[PDB]
Amino acid sequence: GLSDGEWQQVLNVWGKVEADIAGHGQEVLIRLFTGHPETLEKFDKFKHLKTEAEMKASEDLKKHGTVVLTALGGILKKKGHHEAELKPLAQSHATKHKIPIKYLEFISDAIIHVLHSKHPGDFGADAQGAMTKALELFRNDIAAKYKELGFQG
Ligand code: HEM
Repeated sequence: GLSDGEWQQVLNVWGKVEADIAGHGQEVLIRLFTGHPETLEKFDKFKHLKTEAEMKASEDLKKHGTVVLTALGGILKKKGHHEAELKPLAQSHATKHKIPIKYLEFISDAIIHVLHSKHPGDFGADAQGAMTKALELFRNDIAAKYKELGFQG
């Protein structure tokens, strides 16, 4: 669905995320977890964390922050030819972590909140359009693999 024009857009904005990955990673997860509290319970690793504060204090959260965004960057760099790297993830997210497609919706809303918050004024209408689009693409493909595996429908 995306044009090069757009992918350029997508990879420029990713350059902001890369300057401080554990930084963007931490806030993504915190925003996910606070706005959507039910999501925290899918992690036996973070479930203990009631407060936000307590969350921001967590190096383990930060370290996950970095894994999550290191994996997406990888997909994103691939400009849609990502069957190779998304196959593994759709699998583990479906059958083992048992993460509903709607929680991937949420973190996608989260990546966008976080970029405005942290980049107030240099993440324009075009880049937001492009960022939205590659995150939907990521999502539509997991969705295809969830259907297959017959997980939630
Ligand atoms: C932006 C999309 C996401 C990416 C790229 C991603 C990436 C990853 C990676 C690479 C791992 C470890 C490798 C594996 O176990 O497959 C993982 C583990 C996990 N994911 Fe995700 N994730 C994403 C979204 C989510 C969401 C939205 C949830 C649920 C609310 C979730 C739940 C989990 C859990 C519970 C683990 C296991 C961590 C542990 O126990 O060490 N993931 N994630």
